[PDB]
Amino acid sequence: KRKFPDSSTQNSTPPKKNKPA
Amino acid sequence: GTVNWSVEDIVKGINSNNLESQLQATQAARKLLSREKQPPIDNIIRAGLIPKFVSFLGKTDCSPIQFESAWALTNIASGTSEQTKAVVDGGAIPAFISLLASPHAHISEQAVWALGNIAGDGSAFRDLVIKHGAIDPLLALLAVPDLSTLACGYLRNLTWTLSNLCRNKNPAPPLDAVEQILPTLVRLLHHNDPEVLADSCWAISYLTDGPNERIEMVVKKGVVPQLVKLLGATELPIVTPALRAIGNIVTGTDEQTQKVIDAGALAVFPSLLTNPKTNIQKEATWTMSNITAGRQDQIQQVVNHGLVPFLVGVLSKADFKTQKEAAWAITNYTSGGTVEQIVYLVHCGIIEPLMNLLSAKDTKIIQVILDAISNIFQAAEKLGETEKLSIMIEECGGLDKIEALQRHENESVYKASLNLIEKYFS
Repeated sequence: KRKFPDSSTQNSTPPKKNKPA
Repeated sequence: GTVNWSVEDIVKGINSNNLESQLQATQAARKLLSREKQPPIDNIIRAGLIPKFVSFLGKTDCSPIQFESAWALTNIASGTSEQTKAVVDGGAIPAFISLLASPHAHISEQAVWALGNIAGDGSAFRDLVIKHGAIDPLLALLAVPDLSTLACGYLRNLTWTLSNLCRNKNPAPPLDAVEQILPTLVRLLHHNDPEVLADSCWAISYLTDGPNERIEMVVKKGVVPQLVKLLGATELPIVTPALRAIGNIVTGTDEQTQKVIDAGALAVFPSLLTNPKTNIQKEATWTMSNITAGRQDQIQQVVNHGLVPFLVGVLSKADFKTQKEAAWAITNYTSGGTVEQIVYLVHCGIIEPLMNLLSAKDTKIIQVILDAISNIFQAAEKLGETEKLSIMIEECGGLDKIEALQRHENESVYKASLNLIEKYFS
């Protein structure tokens, strides 16, 4: 059984979003 | 109008003693900060404007300046960690939480969005948002009989912010906050909007990314069948997080894994293991490797679903990262499988692609493959067929590769290859 490391990326999409004009 | 003001003019307006002048200058800042080309975030911060924006969040009597300030701050908080920190340091968190109760939906929504950016920065700000009490009022916004009566954009932004409260590790989110959020996530996972589905899937994938006790809290809510259904979706933005969550779940106990199998997941893997997107193939093969690390009856379900030929396929041709995952799947299968299961594996054609991969530069995959070869020879010993296997490995060039591996920098490789040759090719 092989988990993702704790340093792994949970999502390639970044967590933050700007609100565009 | 309020377009293309200088930061100097914004400052002059915000420092006037005139609420309408302040509003116009805040709107001008909002427009500067929402321009795609290099919004001047650091200039706005250096001008000292964050505390003024934060105080404007409290002006219940001028909702337009609440909205403009909330938007400006949202876009500052969407930046680097140092820019998000400037927003937090200005007192924004409780002010935004107070705005969640606004009677104006566009303002509550802007507050949701800002808190999503703050929490998305990382574990510490996520946990700080939770400590200031954000979860109760966020979840109250979704306490309606039918989610379809909410505006679509509003619901999508709430779902995304909730997913950021579930995101990140070291540490993972507080256990009590997870238990508080999960029933709403389960409800969002049955909603009919593709973006809401994708993001509630991502949230579940975050929450199952950790020790088996976290997996258990999710699996106990009964979501595995819905995850398997989403795994079968046509939209890649849904399949991707659904597959990550399923894969995370099968890293857990044999019983957690069995819930995934029971729910019908394996029937989707012929498509996933041949999916045109390499990341889907890689994560589906990783998932299979964790299933073949299970009990013999789970290995047998892999067999029954016709998935061994698909594993042979990915071992034979796939992106190298996927091939590494396939090598793990084979080593696990051969470690835990019955003799009949290992014989079946050889009859499906595993030996040749397995040997062809010993010419790879990665040391860990060579170790994994040599362990699998050894496991297979150990199955052949119980049948007195070590010789037929040695012949098979010889006819496809594998003996040459093992010999060459004797002269390998790594110790484990050298030892395993030399043992194999001395024990079966001498």
